[PDB]
Amino acid sequence: LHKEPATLIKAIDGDTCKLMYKGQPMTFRLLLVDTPETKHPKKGVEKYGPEASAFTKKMVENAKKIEVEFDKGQRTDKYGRGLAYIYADGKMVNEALVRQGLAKVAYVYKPNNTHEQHLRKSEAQAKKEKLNIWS
Ligand SMILES: Cc1cn([C@H]2C[C@H](OP(=O)(O)O)[C@@H](COP(=O)(O)O)O2)c(=O)[nH]c1=O
Ligand SMILES: [Ca+2]
Repeated sequence: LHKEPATLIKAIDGDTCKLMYKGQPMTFRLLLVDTPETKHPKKGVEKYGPEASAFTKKMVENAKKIEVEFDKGQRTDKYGRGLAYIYADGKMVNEALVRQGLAKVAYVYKPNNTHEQHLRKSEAQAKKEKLNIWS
């Protein structure tokens, strides 16, 4: 895996954002995780959804540097969203959210799962501490 620079364009929710990547604006969806819905009517505003959005927004807007790290499989999902691990000043947003109990490890599709065990150990810790989603 290799990290590449990106420039924040707009934070959308806990797990989706818009970034300028390789010269063009693209919406990215965080790999291996799922923050609660705050948009789609079929799910409604789920608990911790607004919390997850806020955590992400703060984290990416206050960063000096943002980097995207694609995994080894497909780089986009069916909606044309970039699939990656996003780092804010060297800290992985995907893991950060899981650690706070603001996201669950989900959508584990091989071979896009390099950081699965890392994120899982952080989720176990959040559960163990009964944080947010786990309370
Ligand atoms: C994170 C991720 C999401 N997705 C898909 C699965 C879901 O499709 P469906 O929309 O058919 O359920 C949707 C979940 O994203 P959201 O959490 O943004 O909804 O995006 C992938 O294709 N691969 C992934 O790695
Ligand atoms: Ca989501």
